[PDB]
Amino acid sequence: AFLPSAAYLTHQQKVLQLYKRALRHLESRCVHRDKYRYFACLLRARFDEHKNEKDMVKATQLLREAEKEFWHGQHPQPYIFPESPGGTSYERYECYKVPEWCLDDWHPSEKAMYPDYFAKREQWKKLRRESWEREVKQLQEETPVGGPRTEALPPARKQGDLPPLWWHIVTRPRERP
Amino acid sequence: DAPPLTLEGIKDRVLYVLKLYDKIDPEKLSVNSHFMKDLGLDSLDQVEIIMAMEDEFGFEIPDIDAEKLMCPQEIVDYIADKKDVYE
Amino acid sequence: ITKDMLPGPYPKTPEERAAAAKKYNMRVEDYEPYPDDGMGYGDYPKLPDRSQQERDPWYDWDHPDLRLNWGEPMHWDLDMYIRNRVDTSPTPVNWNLMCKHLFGFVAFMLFMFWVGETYPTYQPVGPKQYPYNNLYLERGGDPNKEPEPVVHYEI
Amino acid sequence: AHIEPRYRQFPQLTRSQVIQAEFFSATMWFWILWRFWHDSDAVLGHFPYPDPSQWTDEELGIPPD
Amino acid sequence: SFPKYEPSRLASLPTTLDPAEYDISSETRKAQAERLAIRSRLKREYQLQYNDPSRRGVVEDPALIRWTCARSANVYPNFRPNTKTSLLGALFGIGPLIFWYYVFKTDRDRKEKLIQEGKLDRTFNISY
Amino acid sequence: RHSIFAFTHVLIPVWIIHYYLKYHVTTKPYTIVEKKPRIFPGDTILETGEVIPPMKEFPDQH
Amino acid sequence: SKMELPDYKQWKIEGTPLETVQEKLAARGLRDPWGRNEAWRYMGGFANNVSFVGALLKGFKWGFAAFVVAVGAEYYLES
Amino acid sequence: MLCLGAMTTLFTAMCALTQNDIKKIIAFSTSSQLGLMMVTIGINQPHLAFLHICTHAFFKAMLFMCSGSIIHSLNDEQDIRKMGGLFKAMPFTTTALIIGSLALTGMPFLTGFYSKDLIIESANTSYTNAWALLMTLVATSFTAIYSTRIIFFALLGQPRFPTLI
Amino acid sequence: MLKYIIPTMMLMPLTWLSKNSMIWINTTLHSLLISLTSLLLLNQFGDNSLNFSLTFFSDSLSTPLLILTMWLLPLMLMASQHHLSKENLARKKLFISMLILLQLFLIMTFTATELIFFYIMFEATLVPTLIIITRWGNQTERLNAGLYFLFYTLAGSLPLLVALIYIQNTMGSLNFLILQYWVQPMPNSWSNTFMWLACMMAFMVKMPLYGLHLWLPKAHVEAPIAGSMVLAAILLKLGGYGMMRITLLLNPITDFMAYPFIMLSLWGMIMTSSICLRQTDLKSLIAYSSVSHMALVIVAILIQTPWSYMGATALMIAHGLTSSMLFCLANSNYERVHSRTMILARGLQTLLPLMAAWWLLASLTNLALPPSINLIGELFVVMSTFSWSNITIILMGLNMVITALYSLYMLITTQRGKHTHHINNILPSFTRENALMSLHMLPLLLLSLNPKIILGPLY
Amino acid sequence: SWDKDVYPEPPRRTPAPSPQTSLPNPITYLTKAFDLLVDRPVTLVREFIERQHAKNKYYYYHREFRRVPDITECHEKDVLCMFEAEMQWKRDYKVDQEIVNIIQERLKACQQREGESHRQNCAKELQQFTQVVKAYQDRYHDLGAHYSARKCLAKQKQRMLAERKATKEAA
Amino acid sequence: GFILALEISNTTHYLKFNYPSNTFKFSNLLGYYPTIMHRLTPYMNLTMSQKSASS
Amino acid sequence: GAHLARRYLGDASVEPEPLRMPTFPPDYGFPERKEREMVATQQEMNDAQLVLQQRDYCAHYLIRFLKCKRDSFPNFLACKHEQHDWDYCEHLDYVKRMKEFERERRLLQRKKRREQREADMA
Ligand SMILES: CCCCCCCCCCCCCCCCCC(=O)OC[C@H](COP(=O)([O-])OC[C@H](O)COP(=O)([O-])OC[C@H](COC(=O)CCCCCCCCCCCCCCCCC)OC(=O)CCCCCCCCCCCCCCCCC)OC(=O)CCCCCCCCCCCCCCCCC
Ligand SMILES: CCCCCCCCCCCCCCCCCC(=O)OC[C@H](COP(=O)([O-])OCC[N+](C)(C)C)OC(=O)CCCCCCCCCCCCCCCCC
Ligand SMILES: CCCCCCCCCCCCCCCCCC(=O)OC[C@H](COP(=O)(O)OCCN)OC(=O)CCCCCCCCCCCCCCCCC
Ligand SMILES: *C(=O)CCCCCCCCCCCCC
Repeated sequence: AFLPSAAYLTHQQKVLQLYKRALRHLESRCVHRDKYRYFACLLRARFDEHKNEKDMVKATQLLREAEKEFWHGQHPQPYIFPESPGGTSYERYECYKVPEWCLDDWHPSEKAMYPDYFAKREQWKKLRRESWEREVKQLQEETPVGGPRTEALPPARKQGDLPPLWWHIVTRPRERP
Repeated sequence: DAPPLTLEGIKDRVLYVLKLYDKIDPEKLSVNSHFMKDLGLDSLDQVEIIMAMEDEFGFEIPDIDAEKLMCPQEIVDYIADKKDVYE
Repeated sequence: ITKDMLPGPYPKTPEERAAAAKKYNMRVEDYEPYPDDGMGYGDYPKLPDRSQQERDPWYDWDHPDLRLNWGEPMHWDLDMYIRNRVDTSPTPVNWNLMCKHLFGFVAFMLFMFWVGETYPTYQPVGPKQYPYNNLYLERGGDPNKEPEPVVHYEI
Repeated sequence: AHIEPRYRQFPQLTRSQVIQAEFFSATMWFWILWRFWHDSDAVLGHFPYPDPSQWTDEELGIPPD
Repeated sequence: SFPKYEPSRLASLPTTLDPAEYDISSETRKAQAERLAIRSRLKREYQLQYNDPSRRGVVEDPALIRWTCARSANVYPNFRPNTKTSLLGALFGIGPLIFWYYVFKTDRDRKEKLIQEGKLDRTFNISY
Repeated sequence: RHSIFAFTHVLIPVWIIHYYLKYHVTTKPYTIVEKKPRIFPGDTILETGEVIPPMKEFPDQH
Repeated sequence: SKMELPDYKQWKIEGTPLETVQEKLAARGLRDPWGRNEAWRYMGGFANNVSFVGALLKGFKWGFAAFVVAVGAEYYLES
Repeated sequence: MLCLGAMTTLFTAMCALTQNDIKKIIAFSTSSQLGLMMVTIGINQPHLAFLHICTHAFFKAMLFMCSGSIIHSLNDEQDIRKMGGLFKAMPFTTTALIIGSLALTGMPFLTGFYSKDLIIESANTSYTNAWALLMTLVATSFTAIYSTRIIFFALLGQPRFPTLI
Repeated sequence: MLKYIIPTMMLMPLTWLSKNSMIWINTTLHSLLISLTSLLLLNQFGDNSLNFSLTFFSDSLSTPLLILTMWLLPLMLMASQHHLSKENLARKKLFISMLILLQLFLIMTFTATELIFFYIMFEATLVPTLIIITRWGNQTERLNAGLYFLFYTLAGSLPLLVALIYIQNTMGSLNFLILQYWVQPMPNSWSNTFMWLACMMAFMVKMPLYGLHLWLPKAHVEAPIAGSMVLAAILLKLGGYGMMRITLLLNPITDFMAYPFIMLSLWGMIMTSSICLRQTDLKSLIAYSSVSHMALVIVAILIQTPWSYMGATALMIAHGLTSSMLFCLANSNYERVHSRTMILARGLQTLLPLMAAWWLLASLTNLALPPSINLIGELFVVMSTFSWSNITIILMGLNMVITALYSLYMLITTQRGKHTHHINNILPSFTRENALMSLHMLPLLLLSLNPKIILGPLY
Repeated sequence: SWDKDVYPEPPRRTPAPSPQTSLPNPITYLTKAFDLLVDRPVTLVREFIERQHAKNKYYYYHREFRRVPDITECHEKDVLCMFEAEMQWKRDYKVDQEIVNIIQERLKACQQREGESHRQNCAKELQQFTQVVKAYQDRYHDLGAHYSARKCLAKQKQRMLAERKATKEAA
Repeated sequence: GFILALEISNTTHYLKFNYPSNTFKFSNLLGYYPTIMHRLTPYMNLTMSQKSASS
Repeated sequence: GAHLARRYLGDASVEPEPLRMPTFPPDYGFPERKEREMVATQQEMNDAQLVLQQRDYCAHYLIRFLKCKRDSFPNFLACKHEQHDWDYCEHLDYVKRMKEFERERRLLQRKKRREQREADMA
């Protein structure tokens, strides 16, 4: 389907994702905890009944009609976690996730309100701008010809060096600013 | 409201859920107890463990991240990364 | 940006189709332009006409609200398939079955309101009786004229 | 002290929320029984709805013909 | 047994129900790995500029510029007048003009004919 | 300065709005038009002293 | 700072409807592994929750008591 | 007005019966009560409709405030399938939610009795579209259904929310 | 009017003799003094216009247009001094001289008592506007856009020249004050049909009419910010001013000649508004919104009722202020991201909150929120077109949905959502920019307190 | 104040307060508190300002336009006389507009003041309103945005020809 | 209504699994009305806002 | 509500149509039936400013009730007896309306029996 590092979904990954989606939609159907716990064991038994199927065409067919079973028996409003996509609190705080570079745009009279914070920020900025050329020359000496096959990034293969393309993963805003 | 999570607290809660799971004995269990290689758990059991983590901490782990959590320490570290603990 | 990275005319020769597919950063096997009926598309790819809500919401997107990467060819109606707008995501009930259920429910309710308007309910009473010639002066009737006498009797 | 959060068990309760909740529940039932005791016709009916068949034809003016 | 899901325009077929998802062939792995390679090259070219400390501004996307140039400037140079474009440009261009012309002309002829006969109640109508 | 809210947000606005209504609004015609008061049998008019006569005696029902 | 979690061994499913679930799963040859995780919802201070008619009649006792008090007060007050 | 209000108060109260987001249930509740207001305008009772506005304001604002107390106490949880056991843990919210539901359904001599019941007493005893009357009464039963749905899945039973209370 | 013509001309030695650091501040100061003096035009009477001389007069139609014209020059100087900061000094003075010359043509366009002097100033307004677009526009297409702006106007207006000289020969005069009293009824004929077309099509191009509007989303897009402000705020209103002067001479033939054009506007304001739902270029979205709003002024002039003329002049003044503010807001983003694509820079309320408040107020006045004079003009045109035909409310009301829908989508795309990650040059709002927004919006909201000065000759 | 005959008001008849209950109404307490805390200081400030007005009293006037010859006795295309006739007609048009405004104010004040029996008790105001709107509609409706004294004279002549033909064909 | 929904509430504690009907999916998906009308009526506008009117 | 079934599911010519009834003269069956007497003067319920639905044959109890309700402010529970008098006289008026409906029902049954006796005879 669509994955950052994998080019596809294995049969094992499809079975596990169907199993989790079936349990979540079943818990949406079966609100009470003992009753869901009973039917979740029954559904686990249904998944365990065809676990030892070495015939891959038979297993892919069983996966296909199990997906049909799921698409028939899904809840119309399944439960979604609040910060999960489709949830009631999903991407709520994105208006509070001001990026860090805006701190470069502050007036000095409001940068002087936090002297320790910006004095501690300038060494992060210095660390990033010395790490940058080392991680660029690390990326170009490790990426194959034709470009990178996957979106997987390498770690720092030396000591003292930072991982390549690290700044916006580390300096991302908090979930609750 | 909303008490902060610590790595000690997240570790205690993850191991507390795994101790309430009948396919794991509580004395063999540690934070490095690999589910398939040490505890001998099924991949279906790993999916149920990650779903118990979701029902415990109240957020959804995506499946592309769920299928790589194969020890309790990686689960604790993922919850650390997605809740931004030890500020 | 330069001219041979901008959209151009409709590709006919296969090297022109491959150069277009290289320009829009997609495979030649996946590059399909809009069919040259003269509607003004040129070499622009006919992306499969799905909404942006249908994308993987957990993927590390370059544009998270758009669910859209950098350099990926945008859909012709990308401003239409934003998540503020038209969603083509699959529904649990079929589309035709939804339309039949909604149409039948609304048509049945309007039919039965017409039925109840034809056959209304009421109470087993006479008309409400008002004094002073059915209140002739109170309803704005002019006093220089004289109405007919409306007479009510005891029962 | 404010309420400490608990884990997998019933939380700490203030006495004040308990007595306020019980007081307003008792106030609701007091008011319902009081107004049902004093009005008693907004629910059951105010005036007796007569049977029109029991009316004689002479008071309705029906000559038997 | 089970009703087959019928995909529509505004409700597509799910990924879980599509048969071409379950192709285990070699050429689909070729196409998916090549799409992964193109997408990874685009991702790398993006975030080598996105994470750059020296860059301060807008990472120009040729896809976005190309999209706006297709939506605005490439429309007329790739227009060809033919049967379909003439019928659609005369159907959606002057069709509503004819329609609203006859509707508003009919309404105003009816209204003027009522007014000059003394039929339309224009009693307290002194604002116009 | 303990009830300064009742002075700055209430009492000075009541002063201003009563000055505006008394010497600039009611000095102009039909700006404040009040419904005339509901008159009952047995009332006494303050301006005149005219007693409204009572109703007819009732054909008592209960 | 530190929050103390209780003993995990106290959440036994005996006395809960998880026990009835394990009975019906053993009646056809299954076993429930996540019962002790679900055990805290059915035990402790959350045990013995009221019915709906018991939820409606919250405060009916003291309310009816004060009602009888007020009816006696107004019956003695008019004489 | 009578037909449109009866259609609205039927349809929204019917949609309220199977929802799980609590704010959606209370929103279909208040749109059903607005449909009932449009009904009692349509039977030429505008002052009973305005009395039902002034009546409905108190308990429906209170029902949203009690639901928001539950939502904030459960860490922004709005789905009723992650609730339960809140009769004793949230006693004041439970008390006021039950009082709000009884005022909504028309418990005698609470505030929702003093307009809505009279509305029915004028909806029956008038020269009325009879299908509008029957759908208004079906909606009146549906109000009690979604009110005890709120009380059942939120306050009654055993918990379904997560473990850090 | 010579007390306004001579200070506008003295702005030329004021801008050519100033010191190099002083040529913006002096012109801004003295143009604000001229705009302060512009309120002496408000000596308007219930019966007579304010008739200065044989050449110049001003009624209550031209007076708000003159105050808006003399007010727009300081705002254009504020808007256009940032992106011309790196400019050569003599070219900077030539730019300011083109704006001064355009204002000088406009103030005696609106006060021309005689209609061929109106035509000469009305077509003299091409040359500074054409030079500004084709010289200080940013992109390549400004040359083509200048050609379209030139040759729609002249192709519409050179028949108007022949028509005005024909009225000059027939009536003996083109004094508007004489032609108020010597106007003859224009009977039904083919001669009078093409007479009506020659009188009206130049102003139909200037409004623009739908179908003739193709010059506008090029000329208002390929221009610098001062050019877009003067085009959408004043130069679209020359058409409405000219129609309100020229439909005096075109009766009773207008009462059936207007029927196609009314359709072209009543359907046109449905189409162009709908076009604003699917525009990627923000400046083009404001341009098609300008076409949509001016379609109502075309309908209100062509139905020629008093409520329609009052609503049309109110809507022209209100749209001038609103559309000028919207172009200035689009420039405030374009000076930061260097692209007019609306989907590029999103979530800007997270970064520019006060500027997002200015976007909010401009979009609320765009969607005709009461009691703004936007809504006053909108509502009065709706009243008069309801009296024209009771069905038109549909085409009005559907427009009043879509006018809301693009006004907030523009607010949602630019200001709301998650911000674009790769854009990091979003500076805080300069004091000049917020000053420009407030000098657009605060007059527009103060005019709600006293709207009778922008309601025209028949209040 | 204003002129009580062009804006007429009927005599106010308020009832004497005849309290039957034993509880005090808060309205009399609030009326006394409003008289003390609000009405007396506002009265003192207004008397101060009015003394300051009386220290220097000067007058403004209602402008009187004498009547000039109207559009009928002006020659055709004679701008010096028909200009004066047009200014006379425009002033009369604005004044007739405000006469209609006066009668609308009378009707709305009558409706609010009479309250519930407004349909019976405001028949004279409704009749005066119907007459003045019929007069204004015969006089100025449908002239257009380019109205003039010539347009109004042409409308009047068409109306008089219609009335003359309707009179003559009924005899 | 209270009694029938008490029956509805007590049938949720039962250890039976039911498939959703068409009445249930009709009520749960908002009478199908925000699903159809918020996909259809934007579509026939916005294509018409671009393909017909704009392009 | 059985009369709805007797007019719709049954035969409609024998049930009185509430839009246009009485269809019979008010003296048909009545030797010297007396009129309904209005107690409140038209000027009195004009000065009481009653709603035009409230100016029926029992408005005098409503005038007394509103005079009580004004004269007993703020005690808003001290006029229950006047309210009960007004509600009972409205009840008597509703009973009289029911009597008119029943008189029209029995007269249409009388006309049915009259035409059936005629058709059986001739
Ligand atoms: C003759 C003398 C007259 C004196 C009185 C003045 C009359 C009105 C003039 C204009 C008033 C508004 C000006 C401020 C808005 C613009 C700047 C801004 O956003 O500042 C935020 C800022 C406070 O926010 P912040 O936290 O600091 O930062 C902003 C945030 O980042 C982000 O900001 P935010 O989003 O959180 O906050 C923005 C918020 C956003 O809220 C909205 O957008 C909602 C508004 C619409 C709905 C509500 C209003 C609906 C209409 C009803 C009201 C009018 C009629 C009421 C009467 C009864 C009914 C008829 O808007 C407001 O808070 C403003 C409230 C008033 C809005 C007016 C309506 C605008 C809507 C569009 C037009 C509609 C018709 C307008 C009719 C005007 C009639 C006068 O305010 C200021 O700093 C104020 C600066 C000084 C303002 C001076 C105003 C007068 C200037 C005239 C000078 C010359 C004459 C001399 C008089 C001087 C008087 C002092
Ligand atoms: C925006 C682009 C399009 C612009 C359209 C402009 C208006 C469309 C019609 C214009 C017609 C030409 C001007 C008419 C002037 C009328 C003055 C007058 O005295 O009329 C009465 C006179 C009548 O003659 P007369 O008045 O001398 O006669 C004495 C009076 N009677 C009739 C009683 C004997 O009309 C004419 O003489 C001819 C009028 C029509 C002329 C047709 C030729 C021009 C062809 C069309 C050109 C269209 C625009 C070209 C540009 C297009 C884009 C590049
Ligand atoms: C008494 C009489 C009673 C009569 C009652 C019925 C009258 C009206 C009939 C139906 C018309 C209105 C309903 C149809 C349009 C609804 C549009 C809408 O609200 O779209 C919402 C949609 C997003 O909705 P959703 O998917 O739920 O969002 C959550 C997750 N994204 O948002 C989007 O997709 C964004 C869309 C933006 C562009 C809008 C394009 C459509 C514009 C439609 C204009 C309709 C004009 C009607 C004029 C009527 C005149 C009488
Ligand atoms: C005949 O039945 C006259 C009454 C009005 C019409 C029928 C109304 C039926 C619904 C109301 C009563 C419901 C009792 C459960």
